[PDB]
Amino acid sequence: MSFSDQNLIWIDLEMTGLDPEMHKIIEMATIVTDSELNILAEGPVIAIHQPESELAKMDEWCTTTHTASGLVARVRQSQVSEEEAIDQTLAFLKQWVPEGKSPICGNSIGQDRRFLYKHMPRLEAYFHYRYIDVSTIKELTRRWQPEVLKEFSKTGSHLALDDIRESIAELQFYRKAVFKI
Ligand code: NA
Repeated sequence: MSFSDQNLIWIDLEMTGLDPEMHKIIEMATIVTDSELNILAEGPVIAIHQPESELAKMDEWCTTTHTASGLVARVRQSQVSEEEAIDQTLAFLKQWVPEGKSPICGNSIGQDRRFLYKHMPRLEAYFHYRYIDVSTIKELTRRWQPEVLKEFSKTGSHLALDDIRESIAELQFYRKAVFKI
């Protein structure tokens, strides 16, 4: 439909921790916007099954965060592996954006990309090599005109789809508040 090589792929992952070599992906969500940030389509929101031995690597922050959000229960009940989650996500993305065209979009999205390289390289390969990191603009705004940041806030629930929606909202806010294009 609105298929375009200008569309942007937004992605957020939840993990059992901060180290791709030790930890695992437990949730993935994708959203496609057009080049003007209008949300065209939301992709699969997938809790990825992990065994207790992997959930047992979570520290207090991860355990409490992902238990309170309901994600841990969804992970335990999930019947979807990483490979199946890749398959579902690629089947969605192919309907909206051509392969290799969109940068990876989100907040501190380099961290998610590290997990993709390690655990989902077939999905990492779908992105252009560049990164659209909304937190780059956050950090520049904090230094150049920090009072701007008081006009926007986030809930930060660590539910992957809700967090990526907040990433898009943050960039929409910067478009009006700190850009002149
Ligand atoms: Na994130």
